[PDB]
Amino acid sequence: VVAAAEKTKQGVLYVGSKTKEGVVHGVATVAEKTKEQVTNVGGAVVTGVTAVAQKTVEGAGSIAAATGFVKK
Amino acid sequence: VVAAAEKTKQGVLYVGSKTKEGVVHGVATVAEKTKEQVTNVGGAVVTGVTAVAQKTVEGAGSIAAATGFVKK
Amino acid sequence: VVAAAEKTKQGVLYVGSKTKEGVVHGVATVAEKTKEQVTNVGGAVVTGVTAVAQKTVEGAGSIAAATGFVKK
Amino acid sequence: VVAAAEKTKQGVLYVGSKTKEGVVHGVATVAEKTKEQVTNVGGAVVTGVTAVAQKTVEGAGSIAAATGFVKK
Amino acid sequence: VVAAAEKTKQGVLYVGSKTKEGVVHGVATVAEKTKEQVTNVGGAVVTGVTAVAQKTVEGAGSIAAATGFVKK
Amino acid sequence: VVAAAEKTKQGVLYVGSKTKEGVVHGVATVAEKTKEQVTNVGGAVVTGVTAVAQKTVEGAGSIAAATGFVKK
Amino acid sequence: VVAAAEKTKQGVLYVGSKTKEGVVHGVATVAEKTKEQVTNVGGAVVTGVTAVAQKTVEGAGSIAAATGFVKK
Amino acid sequence: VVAAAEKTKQGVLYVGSKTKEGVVHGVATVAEKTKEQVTNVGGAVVTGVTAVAQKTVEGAGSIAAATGFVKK
Amino acid sequence: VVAAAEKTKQGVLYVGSKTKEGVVHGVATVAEKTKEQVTNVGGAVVTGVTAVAQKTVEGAGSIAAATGFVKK
Amino acid sequence: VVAAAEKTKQGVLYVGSKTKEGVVHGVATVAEKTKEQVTNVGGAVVTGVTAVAQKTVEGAGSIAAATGFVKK
Amino acid sequence: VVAAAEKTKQGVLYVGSKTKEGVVHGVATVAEKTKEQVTNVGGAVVTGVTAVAQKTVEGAGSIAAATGFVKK
Amino acid sequence: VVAAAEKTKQGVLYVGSKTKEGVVHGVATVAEKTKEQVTNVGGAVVTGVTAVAQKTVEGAGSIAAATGFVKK
Repeated sequence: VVAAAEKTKQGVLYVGSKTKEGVVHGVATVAEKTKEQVTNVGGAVVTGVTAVAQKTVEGAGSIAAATGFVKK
Repeated sequence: VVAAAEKTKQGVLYVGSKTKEGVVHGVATVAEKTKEQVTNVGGAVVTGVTAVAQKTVEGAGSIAAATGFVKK
Repeated sequence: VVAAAEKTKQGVLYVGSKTKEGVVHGVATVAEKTKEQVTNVGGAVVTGVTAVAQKTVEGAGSIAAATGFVKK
Repeated sequence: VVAAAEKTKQGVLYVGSKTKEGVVHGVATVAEKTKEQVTNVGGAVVTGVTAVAQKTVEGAGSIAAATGFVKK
Repeated sequence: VVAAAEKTKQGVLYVGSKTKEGVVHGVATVAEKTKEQVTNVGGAVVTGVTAVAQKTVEGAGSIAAATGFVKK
Repeated sequence: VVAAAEKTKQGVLYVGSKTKEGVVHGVATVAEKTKEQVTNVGGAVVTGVTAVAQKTVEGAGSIAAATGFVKK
Repeated sequence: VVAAAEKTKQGVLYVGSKTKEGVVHGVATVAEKTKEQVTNVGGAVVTGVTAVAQKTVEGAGSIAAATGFVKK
Repeated sequence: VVAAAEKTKQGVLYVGSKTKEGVVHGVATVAEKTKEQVTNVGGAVVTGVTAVAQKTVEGAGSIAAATGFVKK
Repeated sequence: VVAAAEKTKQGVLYVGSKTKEGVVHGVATVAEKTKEQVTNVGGAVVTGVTAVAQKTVEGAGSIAAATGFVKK
Repeated sequence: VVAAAEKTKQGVLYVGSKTKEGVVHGVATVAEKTKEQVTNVGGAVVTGVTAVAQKTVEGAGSIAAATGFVKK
Repeated sequence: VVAAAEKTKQGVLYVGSKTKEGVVHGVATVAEKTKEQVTNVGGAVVTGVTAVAQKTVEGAGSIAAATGFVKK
Repeated sequence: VVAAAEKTKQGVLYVGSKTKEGVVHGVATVAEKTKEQVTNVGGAVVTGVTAVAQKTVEGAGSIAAATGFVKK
């Protein structure tokens, strides 16, 4: 799990939201009469009513994520 | 799982949303009378009513993600 | 889990949200009559009604995250 | 879990939120008649009604996070 | 868990929030008739009604966090 | 858990919040008829109605945090 | 206009309404660029979303109404 | 306009309304650029979302109403 | 305009209303650029969201109303 | 305008209202750039969100009302 | 305008209101740039959020009202 | 304008109101740039949030009201 990024050197961004009674569920784990529940989050969970990402990377940007699940 | 990115050097973006009673579910795991539940998230879960991504990468951008599930 | 980033050198960003009765749930783990519950968070959970990320990376930016689950 | 970042050298950002009765839940772990509950947080949980991140990284920025769960 | 950052050398940021009856829960662990509850926090929990982070890193900034859970 | 940061050398930031009846809970651990409860905090819990962080790092800034939980 | 009523002496009533977005207009007079408008009401205007009249008359009941319009 | 009523002597009433966003207009007079507007009400205008009249008359009841409009 | 009522002698009433965002207008007179406006009310204007009249008359009851409009 | 009422001698009433954001206008006279406005009220204007009239008349009850409008 | 009432001789009343943000206007006269405004009230204006009238008349009750408007 | 009432001889009343942010206007006269404004009140104006009238008349009760408006 190797990530790399390098940058060498030698307008209008409009979002308009007009909602009414907005119900958002990002990650849900619902049950009844269980014995074991695991919610293993290792990435990126973004939840919103107006979820906006503008100009996220303009240079060197790297993300390295790793998640495991071993029960044996 | 290797990711790499390199950049070497030598307008109007409009989103318009007008909703009413918006119900959003990104990732759901619903059950009843279970014994084991796993919600292994290792990537990228984006949930919204107005989910906008403008000009995400304009330089060097890399994402490396790995997820496993071993039970034996 | 190795992340690296290097940068060497030698407008209007508008978000408009007008909501009413917004209910947001980022990560939920609901059950009834369980024996063991684990909520292992090791990434990045962003929750909002107006979740905005503008110009996040403009230099050298790296994120390295690792999460495990061993039960044996 | 190694993160590195180096930077060597030789506009209007508007967010507008006008909500009414906003209920936000970032991370929830609800149960009934359990025996063991673990809420292991090791990343970054951001919760808000107006969650804004503007110009987060403009220099050298690195984040290294690690979380484990061993039960044997 | 090693993080490093180095920087060598040789506008308007507006957030506007106008809410009414905002209820925010960052991290919650609710149960009934339990035997053991652990809330292990080792990252960064940010909770607010107007949670704003402007110009967080403009120099050398590193964060190294580690959290464990061993029960045997 | 090693963090390092070095920096060598040789606008308007507006946040406006106008809320009414804001209820915020950062970290909560609620139960009933338990035997052992642990709230191990070792990172950074920020809670507010108007939680603002402006120009946090402009020099050399490092944070190293470690938290454990061993029960055997 | 003479009304008379005399009375000499010697169960389940269920109404169930379950609507959604009901718009009712009983009596309307809409115009543009007039010289004279008259709304002479002299009877009985009943307007509702659930307009129910149960067991209105069980004794002596009389209604006498007269309405005129003379312009010459 | 004569009304008379005489009475000489010698169960379950259920109304159930469950609406949502109900807009009611009983009597309206809407115009633009007039010279004279008259709203002569002389009867009975009942306006509601749940307009219920149960067991209105069980004895002697009379109503006499008269309304005129002379302009010459 | 004569009304008379005489009475000589010798259960469950349920109304249930559960609305949401109810807008009621009983009598309205809306205009623009007039010379004379008259709102002559001489009867009975009942306006409500839950307008209920139960067991209004059980004895001797009479109502006499007269309304005029002379302009010449 | 003569009203008379004479009476000679020789249960559960339930109203339940559960609303939210109720806006009521009984009698309105809205205009712009007039020369004369008259609001002659001479009857009975009842305005409410929960307007209930239970057992109004059980004896001798009479109402006599007269309203005029002469302009010449 | 003569009213008379004579009476010669020889249960549970429940109203339940549970509202939220109730705005009530009984009698209104709104204008702009007039020459004369008259609000002649001579009857009975009842305005409320919970306007209840229980057992109003159980004996001899009479109401006589007269209202004039002469301009010549 | 003559009113008379004579009476010759030879339970639970519950009102429950639970509101929040109640705004009530009984009689209003709003304008701008006039020459004469008259608010002639001669009847009965009852304004409240919980306006309750229980057992108003149980004996001899009479009300006589007269209101004039002469301008010539």
